[PDB]
Amino acid sequence: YSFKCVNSLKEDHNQPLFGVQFNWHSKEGDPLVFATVGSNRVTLYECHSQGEIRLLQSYVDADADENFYTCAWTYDSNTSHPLLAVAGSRGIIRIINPITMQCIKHYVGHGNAINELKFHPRDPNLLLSVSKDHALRLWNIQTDTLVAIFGGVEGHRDEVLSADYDLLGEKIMSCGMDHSLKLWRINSKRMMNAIKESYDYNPNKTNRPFISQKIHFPDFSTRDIHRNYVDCVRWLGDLILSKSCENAIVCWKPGKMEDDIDKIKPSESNVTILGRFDYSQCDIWYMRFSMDFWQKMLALGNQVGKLYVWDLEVEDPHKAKCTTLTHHKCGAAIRQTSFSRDSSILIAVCDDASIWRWDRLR
Amino acid sequence: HELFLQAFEKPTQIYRFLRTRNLIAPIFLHRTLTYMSHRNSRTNIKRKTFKVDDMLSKVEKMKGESAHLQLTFTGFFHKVTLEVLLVKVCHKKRKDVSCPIRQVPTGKKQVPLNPPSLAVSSNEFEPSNSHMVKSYSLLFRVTRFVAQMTVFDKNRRLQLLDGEYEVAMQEMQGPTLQFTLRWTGRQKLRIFYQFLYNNNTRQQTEARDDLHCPWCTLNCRKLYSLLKHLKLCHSRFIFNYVYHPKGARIDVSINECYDGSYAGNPQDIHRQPGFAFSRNGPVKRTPITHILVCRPKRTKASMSEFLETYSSGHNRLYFHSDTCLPLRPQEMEVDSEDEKDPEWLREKTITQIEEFSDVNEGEKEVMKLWNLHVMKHGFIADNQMNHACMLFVENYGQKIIKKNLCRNFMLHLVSMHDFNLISIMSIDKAVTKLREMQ
Amino acid sequence: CWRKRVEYMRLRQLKRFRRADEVKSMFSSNRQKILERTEILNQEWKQRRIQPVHILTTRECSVTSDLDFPTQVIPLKTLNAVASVPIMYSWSPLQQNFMVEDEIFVELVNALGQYPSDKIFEAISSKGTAEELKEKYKELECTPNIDGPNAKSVQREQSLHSFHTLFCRRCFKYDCFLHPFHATPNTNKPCGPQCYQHLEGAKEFAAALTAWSGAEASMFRVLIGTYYDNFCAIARLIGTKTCRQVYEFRVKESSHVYNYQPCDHPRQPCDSSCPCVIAQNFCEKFCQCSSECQNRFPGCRCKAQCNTKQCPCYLAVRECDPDLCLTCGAADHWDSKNVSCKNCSIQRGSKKHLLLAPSDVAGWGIFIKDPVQKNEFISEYCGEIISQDEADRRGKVYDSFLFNLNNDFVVDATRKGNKIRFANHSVNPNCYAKVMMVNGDHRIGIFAKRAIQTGEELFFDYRYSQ
Amino acid sequence: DKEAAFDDAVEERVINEEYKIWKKNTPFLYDLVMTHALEWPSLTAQWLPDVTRPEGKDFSIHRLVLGTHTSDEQNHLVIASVQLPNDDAQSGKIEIEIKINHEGEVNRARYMPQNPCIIATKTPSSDVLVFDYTKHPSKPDPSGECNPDLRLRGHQKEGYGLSWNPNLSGHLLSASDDHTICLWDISAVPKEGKVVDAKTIFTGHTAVVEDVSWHLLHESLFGSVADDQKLMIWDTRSNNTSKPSHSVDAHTAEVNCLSFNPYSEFILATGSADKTVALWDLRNLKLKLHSFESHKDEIFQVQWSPHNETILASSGTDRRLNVWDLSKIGEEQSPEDAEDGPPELLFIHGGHTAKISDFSWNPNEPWVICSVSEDNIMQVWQMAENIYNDE
Amino acid sequence: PRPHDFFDAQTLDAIRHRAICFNLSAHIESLGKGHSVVFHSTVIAKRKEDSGKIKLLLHWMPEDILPDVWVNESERHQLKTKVVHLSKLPKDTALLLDPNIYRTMPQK
Repeated sequence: YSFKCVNSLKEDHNQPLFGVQFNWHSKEGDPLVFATVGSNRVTLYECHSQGEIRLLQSYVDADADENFYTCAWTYDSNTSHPLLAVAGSRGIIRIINPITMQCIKHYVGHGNAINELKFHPRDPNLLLSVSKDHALRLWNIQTDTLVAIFGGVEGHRDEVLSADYDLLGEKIMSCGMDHSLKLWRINSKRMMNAIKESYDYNPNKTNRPFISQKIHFPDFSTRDIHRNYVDCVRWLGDLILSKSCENAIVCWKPGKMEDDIDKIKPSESNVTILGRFDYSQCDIWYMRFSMDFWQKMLALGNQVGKLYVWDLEVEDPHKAKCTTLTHHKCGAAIRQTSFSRDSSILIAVCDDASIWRWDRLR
Repeated sequence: HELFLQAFEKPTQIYRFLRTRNLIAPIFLHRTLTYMSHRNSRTNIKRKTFKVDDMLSKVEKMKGESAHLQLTFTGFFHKVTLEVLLVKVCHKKRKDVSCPIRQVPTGKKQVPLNPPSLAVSSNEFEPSNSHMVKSYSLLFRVTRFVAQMTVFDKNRRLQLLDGEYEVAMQEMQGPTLQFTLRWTGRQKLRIFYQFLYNNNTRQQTEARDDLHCPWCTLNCRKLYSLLKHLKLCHSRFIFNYVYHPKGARIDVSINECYDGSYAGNPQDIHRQPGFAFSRNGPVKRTPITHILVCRPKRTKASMSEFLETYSSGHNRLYFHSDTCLPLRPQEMEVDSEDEKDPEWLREKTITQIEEFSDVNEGEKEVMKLWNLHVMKHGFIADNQMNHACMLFVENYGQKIIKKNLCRNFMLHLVSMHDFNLISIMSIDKAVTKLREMQ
Repeated sequence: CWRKRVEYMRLRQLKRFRRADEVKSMFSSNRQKILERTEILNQEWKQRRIQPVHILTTRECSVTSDLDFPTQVIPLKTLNAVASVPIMYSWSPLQQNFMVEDEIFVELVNALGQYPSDKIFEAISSKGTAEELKEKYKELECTPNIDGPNAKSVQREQSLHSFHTLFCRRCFKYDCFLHPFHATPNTNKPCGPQCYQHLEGAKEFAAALTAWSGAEASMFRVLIGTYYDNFCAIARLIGTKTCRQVYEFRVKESSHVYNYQPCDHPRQPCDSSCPCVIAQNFCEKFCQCSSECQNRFPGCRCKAQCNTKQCPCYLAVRECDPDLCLTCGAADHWDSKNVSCKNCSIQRGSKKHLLLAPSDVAGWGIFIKDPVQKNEFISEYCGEIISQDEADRRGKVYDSFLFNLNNDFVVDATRKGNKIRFANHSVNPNCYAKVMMVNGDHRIGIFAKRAIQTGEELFFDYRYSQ
Repeated sequence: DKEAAFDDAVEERVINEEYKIWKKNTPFLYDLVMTHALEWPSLTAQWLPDVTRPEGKDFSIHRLVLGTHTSDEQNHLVIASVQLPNDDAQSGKIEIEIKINHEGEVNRARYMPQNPCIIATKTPSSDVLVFDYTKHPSKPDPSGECNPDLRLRGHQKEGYGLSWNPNLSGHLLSASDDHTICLWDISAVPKEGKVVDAKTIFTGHTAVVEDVSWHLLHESLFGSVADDQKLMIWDTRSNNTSKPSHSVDAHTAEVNCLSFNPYSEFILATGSADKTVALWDLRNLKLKLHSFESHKDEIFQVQWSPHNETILASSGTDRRLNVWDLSKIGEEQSPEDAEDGPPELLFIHGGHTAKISDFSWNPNEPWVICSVSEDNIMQVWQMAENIYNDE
Repeated sequence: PRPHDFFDAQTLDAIRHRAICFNLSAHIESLGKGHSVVFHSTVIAKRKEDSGKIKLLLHWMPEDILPDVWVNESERHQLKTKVVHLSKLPKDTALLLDPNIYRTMPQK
């Protein structure tokens, strides 16, 4: 846990940024490239040696006023082009191809702002959207169709704030303002049938509009872990990591300790907690923590501009001490951090449109 | 001063290009409008005497009322080989995107350096096909300096007279080439536009001429015509008249409610980019009838701007009741995405039934099957119940035989009879049907 | 050293190390599971090739650098335009209303159990008792399926009761939703070789009574309890019995208004103290009142329609009872198509095809697809039927999709309802509301106040609607 | 490439703004505007010659013949009813009465002048179908199998030109893209039989034939226009199935439409691809009497007026329907009046945003024009009175 | 409510770019009174008739809008520049001024 900052950039509009996403879809050897969304613009950069960050691209939306919130990186199987998905307050989800330097798709089917975008780890053509409409949506980005809508009689009731796929792509966790954490399953026959039907829907084939899937009942819901806002959850193997306004990250698992995750009955009413990670100065919400692709370390932003880095090695809830890498320039706040495909560099975003970088030394 | 230019940045650029397009490619003739008729001067006093045969008469009377030319060069005063070609252009056909070109050569001799070479052209060009060719031209190409010279005019009348001429040359004080060619055979008003922004005035101007539309430079005559033109043809603005006694004053404000919506197919708006606005192809449309003008009244001729639609059918894009996705016109058919039995209700019924602990599955299964049946058909009147029962043994009986749950089914029938809803005969017949089917 | 010891430390450390080992093992295993899936994902990644990103070939954006790097300038490609839709919180489809309504001390006492006797009971008390934990030291079914393998003979009460206690007569469903819960259990030729009579003496003994088996006998019991000495029926219904066997077995064993409640008087007239008569509530068909309850309601005898002010079931706000109004036809067409009656529209339910679209005033709007007349029927305002206090609390937290059913309930369409829920507010409306008593429960009918053509909008007035 | 797409996007936004500007200024240029969106676009339109007058009311009734052009659907020949307010106008309703089934798009519809119950249509195939809306149900049978009373066999490819013969009976001419003109005597052998044979075939043209029209006074005179840039005048009695009687190089490009003058026997007009509307006279077809040049693109339909004699209207793919005036040729103009346009241009109608497939005059209500476009927009409109009228 | 206006900032930006370029070249609203274009004359050829006289040619500087004309020697002056109203330009050639002056949208 030893990084040496080598660069620090500042934008021009000085409006806060929210998203950083390394492109993990680059062949080994291709240059490291990442994206960053802000007030109403996006930015595309490449990382170079000696702490050099070279500007590559930037777009802007002038037709209205909106706040972009997140971003997502995938690829197109047909022609091998990179694809970037962005989402903002207007509820529109925009899919853009950097190769053609043009927006290629837009999806508008929500009722409020979008908060998180994630894709299926195996399927590159399933897009998951989390919104302020209390419901989660899942689209097929190829056939221009929806697949399933999560939410309803027994679902979230207030402001779903985040969701996360498991390491394999058949279980999803969701968390919102109503202090509730809910589990959705994708391995059911229902979901694969809907997916397989979604991969074949020609509008010029039948007079019937496509039939979506409504899921009104989660696999397991609870409000006992925290007692306040929960804004970020993460799959760590078969364990769950989550955060609240209680300045402490918690790792736990559903059911009892001996219980498995593929035998949990839907009417479960007991949760086994495992451990806690301590830090300070997280009194406001909307800060996300990130983990490396190899699942070997953890990074988390801070309001006073500091950092907190742990390791997912043999050591775990014991302590792992608390590595803090800080600099004297920006102490505004930090929204999201990101690692490259390997552990080379770590990027963080400060609240005043200032981007940072920390290279990995020994 | 930066603020108001930012404000009027959006309409002004559109209106400039619209000015140009309207002047070159008009929408409507401005002399045909009612409030600008003074622009036109002639009167319809000849649609009573005009006889179409007299057109032939007069036109015929008025309109009723080869050579192998040689050219000799004198030398090219440059500071080198040259040839002369006849280059002509053919009329555009529907097949041919643009006007095609054809060049025919002559192959003359070269010329001395800064001081023989001559040509004798002929009737190779055909004036008969005036329906094919547009115009011809003589060319002086090749470097080591190019020039061109048209020969015939619009109505194929050659203008190149007989004589000796000196023409220049250009690549791809200058090179020159002389030759010779011979055929061988009331007071001004003070209207002050006053632009407004941020609820306070920020600029004024002055058009001392009687008036011109500052965006399009159309010259109408009177003040009422000016207000009429400004208010309608520039709807993106909000003009406003007050009566400044010496002259006239006009104000400006950006319209917060301007119908800038798309006014075409209400399906093209939500189409993935690239597939939006295809144009080429037939598309189903939702019937819509309008009446914009039915019978107007030519009320007075002035004293209105300063002194002081019908509908039908469908004119909107409809949406699915559950996904907030657009609804196709084809899908706008008898399908109504609504029925008596939602799936979440059925699943919740099953889950709530299973929630009980002091009940046996031999009862829970019967309860679930009957509940699903009743929810599926929705019986209301008591007299329906008996028919319900037989329908039930007609419908779910197979499944019950798969479970052999008939004994509890008889018990449920007896309990139903306890509520005065079934008779002995109905119970007996249902039991017979179940036995026979089993 | 009794209170000082309260033993605590030993089991505290025991639980400590046990929990530590359990979490260590679980976490190490979880890491092991992470490894294989991550390896599979990496091997998946190793078979892909993706093009790189290239710098572009009119406002320009700039980015500087605090740590000694020159300012960089790149142009700014403007993005395309996308339409938008009005805000919409989630909802669910509904067609009919949906009613809605120390540990260380335990470780220590267990340890004491593991380990005159009062000396080990008053020590932990100073736990908290020398008797409660003394009691701790001392300390340290349903009727099955008749179809099932295990069962037993039992009286009529058991299974008939299990059925009786979960069947809403008003509803025709088991444990259904919109009806409140209460417990009110309501009460020749010969056969062949082994006919029931089979002799004069057996018939005489049967008349006197009128004055080998297993669990099925209980069923037999209940059957007899409602069949009253059948000749063929009992042996017939039961699997493989014979009438003589049934006879012998019998001989051997014998050796505005509040919601309409039913006027179920045990022994009293429908008139005087009736709970549904102190509030004018007409005693509908579900009363246990006398069959000649004068507080009951007759039916219309009209033939063509009940729409006019002639129908008795139309003046007193009511929808034609499908068991009493036989001439209008509310009972005809059991669940079939169009009925001549016009005051029988809500019961079956005949919604006119509605379409959703962005409104012309605020938010969303609902538009009727086909023309209607001045007093036709369109839809019902469904949702959640809640109590008045909950209505107040929900109104407080929301601050309003609320409506007033009666003086005892409130209809909310905030989370459940149908398409008619939007009906943007106005002062000049196109529709209107009329609360109707259908069958036994209150309902809401949204009629048209005027003529509506193909493609208008409905503006039901909320002002006088609470 | 991308340049073309950007040009199209800019052009579409500009056209939308222009259509809004036109919408604002409707009540200063017309006295009646009626816009309707058909379910499918129509490639034909012709006012039927019968009009009903509902007494004690404020709306007459007229009938129109339309068609459908759709992909992956059924096809119909549509007989529609329209309401127009009377002299003391206010009052609007357009409906589809008869919807018989077709096979392929309706490229042309032309009723028989003698009996308003015969509608011959030209199929995207080679055959010429002849229906009769009376002897058919009021709705298409769900089978979708046509049953045209007759079916006239002929050329080997589709066409766009169909024309009956007034002052006679049963003589229908057709033009196809196989450089031939076909004649049929439907009057003879009048029955429900399915095959009739072409009486004669004319092969004068050497290019795709685009239109053919009989004479309105002379019985045996008809003119043909094709992609050959010529106008070709025939006469049936003379045995000249190949050679014409008058060949005229009309235009420098393709010609698509001819139209004889109802009130004369010498005047005829042409509308060509060279963006000009020429004039001709049968007495000497070598002096182009006049050219009308305002259109920005191809010219497809040129039709005279049923009531007035000097009013000619021509349309094309420039989304305009310029209405001309013969009596105004050569008049002296004021400066600004000259800046606007030539004196002949009396009106320009910019209500359509797509190529105008067809338009037609009303014969029982003067100065009423019905025009359809490829954007499914059909407009029935009448220009303002003060334009053609006077003090 | 506010309809999403059809003129997105993209097409307006393109119009602004083409407008600044065209007005940088064609000089309207600055050297012309908003309703005109100005052309400058260039002498390309000199011609001598057999009888005593000289007729020059003038190739207008912007060119591809106007055709060439034989002009007398004296009349070179007063014809150095020519200002033409927009409505009087040759219609067949006027479409070269801008791509979106006229366009046949239903292409193919």
